[PDB]
Amino acid sequence: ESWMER
Amino acid sequence: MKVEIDSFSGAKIYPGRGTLFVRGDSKIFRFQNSKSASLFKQRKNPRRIAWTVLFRKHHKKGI
Amino acid sequence: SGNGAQGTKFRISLGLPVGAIMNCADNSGARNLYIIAVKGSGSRLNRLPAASLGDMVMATVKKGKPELRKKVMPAIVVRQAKSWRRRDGVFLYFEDNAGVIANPKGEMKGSAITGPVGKECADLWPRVASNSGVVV
Amino acid sequence: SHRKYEAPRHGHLGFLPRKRAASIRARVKAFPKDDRSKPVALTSFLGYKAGMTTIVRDLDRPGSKFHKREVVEAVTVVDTPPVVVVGVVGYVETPRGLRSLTTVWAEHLSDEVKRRFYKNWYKSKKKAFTKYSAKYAQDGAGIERELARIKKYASVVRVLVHTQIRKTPLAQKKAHLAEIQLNGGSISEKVDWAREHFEKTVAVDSVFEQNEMIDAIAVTKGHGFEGVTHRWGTKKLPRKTHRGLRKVACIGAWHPAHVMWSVARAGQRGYHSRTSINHKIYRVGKGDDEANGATSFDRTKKTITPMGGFVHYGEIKNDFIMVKGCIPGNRKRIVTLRKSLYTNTSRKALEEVSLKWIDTASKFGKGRFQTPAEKHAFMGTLKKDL
RNA sequence: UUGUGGCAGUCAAGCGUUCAUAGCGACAUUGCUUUUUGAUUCUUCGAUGUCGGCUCUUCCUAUCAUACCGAAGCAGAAUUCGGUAAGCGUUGGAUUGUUCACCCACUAAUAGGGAACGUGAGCUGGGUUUAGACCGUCGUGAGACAGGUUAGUUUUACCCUACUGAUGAAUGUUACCGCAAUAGUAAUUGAACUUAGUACGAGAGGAACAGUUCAUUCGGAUAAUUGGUUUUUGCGGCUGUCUGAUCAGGCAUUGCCGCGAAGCUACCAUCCGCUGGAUUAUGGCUGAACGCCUCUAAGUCAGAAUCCAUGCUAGAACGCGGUGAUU
RNA sequence: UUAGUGACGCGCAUGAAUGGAUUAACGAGAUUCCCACUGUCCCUAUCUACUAUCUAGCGAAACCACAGCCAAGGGAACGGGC
RNA sequence: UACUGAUAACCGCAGCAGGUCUCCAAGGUGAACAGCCUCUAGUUGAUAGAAUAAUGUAGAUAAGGGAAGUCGGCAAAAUAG
Ligand SMILES: [Mg+2]
Ligand SMILES: [Mg+2]
Ligand SMILES: [Mg+2]
Ligand SMILES: [Mg+2]
Ligand SMILES: [Mg+2]
Ligand SMILES: [Mg+2]
Ligand SMILES: [Mg+2]
Ligand SMILES: [Mg+2]
Ligand SMILES: [Mg+2]
Ligand SMILES: [Mg+2]
Ligand SMILES: [Mg+2]
Ligand SMILES: [Mg+2]
Ligand SMILES: [Mg+2]
Ligand SMILES: [Mg+2]
Ligand SMILES: [Mg+2]
Ligand SMILES: [Mg+2]
Ligand SMILES: [Mg+2]
Ligand SMILES: [Mg+2]
Ligand SMILES: [Mg+2]
Ligand SMILES: [Mg+2]
Ligand SMILES: [Mg+2]
Ligand SMILES: [Mg+2]
Ligand SMILES: [Mg+2]
Ligand SMILES: [Mg+2]
Ligand SMILES: [Mg+2]
Ligand SMILES: [Mg+2]
Ligand SMILES: [Mg+2]
Ligand SMILES: [Mg+2]
Ligand SMILES: [Mg+2]
Ligand SMILES: [Mg+2]
Ligand SMILES: [Mg+2]
Ligand SMILES: [Mg+2]
Ligand SMILES: [Mg+2]
Ligand SMILES: [Mg+2]
Ligand SMILES: [Mg+2]
Ligand SMILES: [Mg+2]
Ligand SMILES: [Mg+2]
Repeated sequence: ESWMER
Repeated sequence: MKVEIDSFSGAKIYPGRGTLFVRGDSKIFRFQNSKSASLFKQRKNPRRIAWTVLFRKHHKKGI
Repeated sequence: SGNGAQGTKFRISLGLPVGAIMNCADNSGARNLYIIAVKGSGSRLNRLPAASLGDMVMATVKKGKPELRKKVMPAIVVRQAKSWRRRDGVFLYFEDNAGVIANPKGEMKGSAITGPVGKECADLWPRVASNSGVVV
Repeated sequence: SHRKYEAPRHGHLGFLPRKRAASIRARVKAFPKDDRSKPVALTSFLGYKAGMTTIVRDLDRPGSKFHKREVVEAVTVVDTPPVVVVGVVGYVETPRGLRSLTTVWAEHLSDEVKRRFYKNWYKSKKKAFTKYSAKYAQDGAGIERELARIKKYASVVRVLVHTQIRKTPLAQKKAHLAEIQLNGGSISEKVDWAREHFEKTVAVDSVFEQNEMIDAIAVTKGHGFEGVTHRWGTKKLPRKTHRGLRKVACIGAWHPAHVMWSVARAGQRGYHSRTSINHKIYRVGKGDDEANGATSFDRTKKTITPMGGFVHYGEIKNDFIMVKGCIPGNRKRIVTLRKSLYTNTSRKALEEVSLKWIDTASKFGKGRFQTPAEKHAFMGTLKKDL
């Protein structure tokens, strides 16, 4: 679960 | 061509064979093999190594 | 080599990449020389320029006189400590890396050289050859 | 986007595909251009690589710092027993290439060469050329008209030769057979030379001479499946690389949506056929001769063979070619020596080479001695001796 | 799409001692490009893994260098402008997460760019951009801040294709020697000596062709030598323990140390890296058009790191040949 | 040397129990430099064991419209199909 | 009131390298229930065989240089009683 596309 | 002599063992050195070490005091030591070079660097004395010409001379073996 | 290099030099194995500190063999008042470049060196990705016996390098002085420190100057390598092959077939090496300070055309800043020098460098720099006692 | 820093392609693209050679004997893909004036001679020869050794010689290169000074150089030795001529075949030109029309053979083929036509010789009636040999014994009928056909046609002529493998220390027993072009003149004279030399032997002294430049054509040492690093010389990825560092990191861009042929990939290393050119001959030595390893300056009767023999090969009881440097192939491999294709003057191919000394010390270790007599003199009597 | 950015043209008031165009070029104007940034919102929100760097390949040319040339306010040397040309190369570092930038130094040169702003089941994760925490400012407060700071899990290929290598049925069988369509292709650059303190130049300064010796980068092999590697657990030595001692050995996840053949291997070692034709630019021949002149219109000479061959690497597994034996 | 340290200060927007300025000792805290050390790197090579590999036995899963060679074109403006 | 008390008797969907309270405790080396070897006692269980390609995991060694690597000396080495 990557919190990167933000 | 000249055939040189190992500074540690007394063995004959033919061309292209062995190494040469120039020390800070400008002295030249010729080695026929990494064996004698490594014993030199380990600071061993040839008169106590049983296969060296100097040992055999100092101990009267084949004289 | 280059400007004051009278003659050519057969290849001999490189031992001194940039970053190497080698002792100073002459009486200019410097103790060591930190190599930052090599004259005549090629360009390859990630390859460090490296110097051999006889090469003219760019060097700084890390330990020595203040009037020599904190500045870049030319130097010449006179002892390698890595084995190299002569066309005689013999591999030979010194015990230490050693250079002398010079100008871009090869004139030594000092007057003497402590210890031996390589014949390859003596044949390539005559001012080195004059101020060198033992040449091997 | 553009590569941050420039660097060259890792590897040579004209040496692809880096695949195994179709045979162990590399084939000559080009022979020297023919002058139809000179006598009839072979353009190539067959030998077996024995090993490498060390040479001393006085250099003659005016302008160098080592002029008239002794240098040490590496040479490779090729055991060249005399080849045996069994057959010729004529090639005629067509708009689709050179095409063979006939192959004439000798009457008597030896066992070592008719073993080349069998995969299981121990169980066979051996039944080879047993009707072609009866094609003789009526004076020349089925043979002389084939030779006349080759004369009437066949702009190019090639002789079939085989090796005398039984004269080598190899345990193979099966002779290598090869086509070698003739580069004399008068195709009639070419084929008459062949007919006269049928069943007969040709030595390397009649083909090669000293200080001559030659090409070595051989299949090179095999190393099996190898990774991109040693196969192509690519950069090792750094230490903290997940899933391997001994790799190529990017094998292509998104578009073209394919792996390109020019990208370094793992695979076979070695056992490629290679042609290495401009290797000077430093000695052509005979086997009906002791002191093969002697010179004008040494003058101690010693063969070319080291003490203990050439490692993994044996002795050089036959003739040999000492050729400068390093040639493709490993010991015991069949090598094809070929005359040069162009005239190289070069001020280095014309240097007359006079050897001073040959290393005959053991290659199975750090050899101290060149001859057992030298060993005995240096060491003295031992407990084995009396 | 191209305002903005970048690049290139036309014109020629003037600059350039004189002289518009050697080199520049205002006032104006015609365009190209899409490596800038914007404009837009067509596709994607039941997810196309965003910065940068590392790694690797290819491509473009708007050519930095190298080859060949033309022009100059080109005497020489150095430099500038331009052309054919992308064949070959275009680095090592300090600081910054950086792209970018700036300095040091070498260099023939340190040219610009594209490939889903190439490339995360290729890496990394320094930065951005979850959750913890600190500061400053704002806010009554909870809290906010392209403001700063520190800490913060990077998953799966065994599938298809592609790529690299490796087998293989069927062309009467089997074996040997070959051809060569097609595809690929590679070598590169510099210094020193000499030419010569010569040409040139008042002098200061100061070349070039040929030739020789070496080197740079690249590539293909090789292991005679040097070096490295060591389960040759080959020889010796050392510790602790066990086999009563001795000899000889076991265990210490290869116990440690020195030497160490063989093999593998290193610009850390050595060898090698071909010569012919057709051309570009450009310079010329004859020679009209245009009774002259004109390299050009017909025709033609020489000519580049260019192209095609020579050569080098595979060998079509549905391309071919010759030969041997054929129960 | 966009780093670090020491100084300067009209400080976008420092500041006093929102604690201010110091601070020996301590810190798996953040940072810069130096010595030593090193395969981090120049620049890679080699060895060992377990894997992968081949065999006997055993034997899943993810995923799956149909499937699987490319260039250009157009097209939901980047096709395996047209 | 038997028995296990755990790399198979408990809990983790299971005969799971995890977790789960405690008693007794030989000789040597050595400061030492450290590490290494051994006696008593207990195991000899874990799918095997054949080879030794690439890439890996774990362990290591490397001439000369010596942080030039990298965001960063991460990792490893060096030191060690
Ligand atoms: Mg780098
Ligand atoms: Mg570029
Ligand atoms: Mg890129
Ligand atoms: Mg290699
Ligand atoms: Mg990782
Ligand atoms: Mg040997
Ligand atoms: Mg525009
Ligand atoms: Mg514009
Ligand atoms: Mg949009
Ligand atoms: Mg979306
Ligand atoms: Mg979807
Ligand atoms: Mg994707
Ligand atoms: Mg152009
Ligand atoms: Mg774009
Ligand atoms: Mg990807
Ligand atoms: Mg946070
Ligand atoms: Mg407030
Ligand atoms: Mg924000
Ligand atoms: Mg060795
Ligand atoms: Mg070895
Ligand atoms: Mg004329
Ligand atoms: Mg406050
Ligand atoms: Mg397509
Ligand atoms: Mg699709
Ligand atoms: Mg249709
Ligand atoms: Mg009971
Ligand atoms: Mg009980
Ligand atoms: Mg019980
Ligand atoms: Mg218990
Ligand atoms: Mg118990
Ligand atoms: Mg249970
Ligand atoms: Mg339960
Ligand atoms: Mg005690
Ligand atoms: Mg206790
Ligand atoms: Mg204990
Ligand atoms: Mg198991
Ligand atoms: Mg860097």
